[PDB]
Amino acid sequence: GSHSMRYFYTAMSRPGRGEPRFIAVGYVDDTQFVRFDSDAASPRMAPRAPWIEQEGPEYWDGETRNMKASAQTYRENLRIALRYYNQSEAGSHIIQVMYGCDVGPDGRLLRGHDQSAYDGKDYIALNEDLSSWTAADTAAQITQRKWEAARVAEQLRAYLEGLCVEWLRRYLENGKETLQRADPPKTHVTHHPISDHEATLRCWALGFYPAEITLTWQRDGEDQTQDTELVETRPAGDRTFQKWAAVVVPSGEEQRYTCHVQHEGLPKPLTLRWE
Amino acid sequence: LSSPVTKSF
Amino acid sequence: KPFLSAWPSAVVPRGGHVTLRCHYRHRFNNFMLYKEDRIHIPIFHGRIFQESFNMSPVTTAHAGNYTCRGSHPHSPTGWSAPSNPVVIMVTGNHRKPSLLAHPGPLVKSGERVILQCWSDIMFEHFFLHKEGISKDPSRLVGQIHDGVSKANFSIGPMMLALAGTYRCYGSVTHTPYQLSAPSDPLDIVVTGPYEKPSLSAQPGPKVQAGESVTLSCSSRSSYDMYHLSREGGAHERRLPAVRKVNRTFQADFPLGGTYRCFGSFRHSPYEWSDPSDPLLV
Amino acid sequence: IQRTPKIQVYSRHPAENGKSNFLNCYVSGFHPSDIEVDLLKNGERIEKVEHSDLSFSKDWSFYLLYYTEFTPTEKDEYACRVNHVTLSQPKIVKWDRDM
Ligand SMILES: *[C@@H]1O[C@H](CO)[C@@H](O)[C@H](O)[C@H]1NC(C)=O
Ligand SMILES: *[C@@H]1O[C@H](CO)[C@@H](O)[C@H](O)[C@H]1NC(C)=O
Ligand SMILES: *[C@@H]1O[C@H](CO)[C@@H](O)[C@H](O)[C@H]1NC(C)=O
Repeated sequence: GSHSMRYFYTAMSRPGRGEPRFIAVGYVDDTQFVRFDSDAASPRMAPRAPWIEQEGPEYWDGETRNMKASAQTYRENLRIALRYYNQSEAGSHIIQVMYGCDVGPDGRLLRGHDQSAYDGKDYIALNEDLSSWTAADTAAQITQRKWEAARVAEQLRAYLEGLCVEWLRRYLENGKETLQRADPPKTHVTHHPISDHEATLRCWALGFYPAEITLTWQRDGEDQTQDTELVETRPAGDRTFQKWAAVVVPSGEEQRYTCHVQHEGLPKPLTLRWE
Repeated sequence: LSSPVTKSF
Repeated sequence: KPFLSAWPSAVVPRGGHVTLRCHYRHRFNNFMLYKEDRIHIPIFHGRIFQESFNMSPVTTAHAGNYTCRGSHPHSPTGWSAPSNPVVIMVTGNHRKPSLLAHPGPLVKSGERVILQCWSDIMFEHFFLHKEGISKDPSRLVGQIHDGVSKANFSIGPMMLALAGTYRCYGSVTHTPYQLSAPSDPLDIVVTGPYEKPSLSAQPGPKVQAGESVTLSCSSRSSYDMYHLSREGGAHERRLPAVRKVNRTFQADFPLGGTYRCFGSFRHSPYEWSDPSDPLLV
Repeated sequence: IQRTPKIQVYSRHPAENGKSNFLNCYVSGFHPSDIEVDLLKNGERIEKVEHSDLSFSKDWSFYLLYYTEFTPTEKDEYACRVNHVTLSQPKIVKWDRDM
């Protein structure tokens, strides 16, 4: 604990460029473990992490049937959205969905999620109570009325309380030695001149998992939260991550600067300095 | 495991 | 390979219009067209289309099975691989067949329905096509029987993508891309899972000519429209739903027979709620 | 509501000339999803390039990782070439061992 499972769906139309496409990916924490892509010649849900590979054929068959149905549903949703927004059939549009569950150290549900977007903006989301919706506009309000009339939230709540949690627990066990063993960052500080009056100090963290991390620069103990360049955390490609934090310092003042690294894989927070 | 719940707009 | 598409529809009436577009290397220009039998022989004596090819007005000569190849100057051959195939089917060339649903046009979510096409013309093939779809019409070989040809299209398990207005067409043996006039259309509606509304009569279901009676469809669900259907087969009446002080949504149809009502929502005309309980007036 | 890609180019492991490694180009924060990414060795497209499955962040913008096995050298110059609807011409980002 604590852990999460999330599925991410992207359904896209592209009139005149290709057939509509539906891609789904599944994650446990920051680790992707399954994918389905409608563009494949013979689409199937497929393993994307070693610890799910030994799951039996009923798993793959069942998930494939479910994704095929979801793909059909979301292709139709693209058509419906055209009607809701009075848009032409010539344009390209995207529906995105993310859903799943968060659990605590004891494996019990902490929170459920189900959010959808149209063309990159919020469309409709399940509320924290898992029994009501927030619709972002009048179009989404139509969907909200349908879903209330069909009791969709009850079904989704049942999924989130039941299968979502039970399966996340199973995957966390299946993949225990990778999923439940944090990898601390390897860290170092580099120095890059700007002039002979200014310089950049760059604090590096490499090879860490999970992705969550905090890199801060302090100058005699005060956060430089206003003067820190922080690059987006990026994947190494081997299921670990990388990040750096930079600060521009006056020449000869390098020694009042300290980089502070916080990550679950570290026994104690690290305090680094350039030398 | 993915959600079996249909979400028709 | 290029992506070839027909706009607005590959199924098109004689006299109408259809444009073929060949998308390749992020452009729509400089391509050649080919038909299924001549696969390496470009039509119109190798015309190099400078932009999308608009056929208008459509003639039977436009019907066919097309692929395109796009220009690619800096490559071994001058050109791309063949695109996906697009079949232009031209309608309006024979007497229309007939289309009926078994057991009926209102289909419960998850269930199946048969759409039967038939004609006293001997059609070699039948085509079933949902209005507004890009999906290729479904094709079945015709079966001859007692002076008619016919085919049974199975539709389902029923879901929204399958609901809508359907027409069927015939083609004769030696002109398979030339379709008949369309059959009269049939609206196939999916019912459920939305909760059923309530039906009632005011003042009551007992009426004697000539005094007025209004039937009301009501629900706590926020239906935008109600449909009143009377057993016995004239098309449902529709009315907007109105919100009442007690928070119900209701429509009043002023009018014997056995009735049911269904709710539906804005922009969603082919999916209705579960049917109300029946009411005999 | 169109968002141009951010691009980072970097190796999986600390670079050391003559040692097999992985070259990465991470594109993120873009919308819509169509995008073209190539890894380059001296301006020329590397052939055996793979990419991750399309996904997106909490703000709905997409991200993808493109990667190829490679052995860095002093002279060979590697880069990432990215085109997206938001860009008039493809953007080219050099691999800088210090970024
Ligand atoms: C159209 O031609 C393709 C080959 O280009 C062929 O495979 C396909 O069966 C044809 N379709 C029809 C309906 O004849
Ligand atoms: C076609 O469907 C109808 C209705 O179910 C049925 O009566 C008929 O026998 C079916 N098959 C044939 C070959 O007519
Ligand atoms: C709500 O009000 C309507 C309209 O006056 C009335 O016909 C109906 O009986 C009421 N429904 C309920 C549940 O009270």
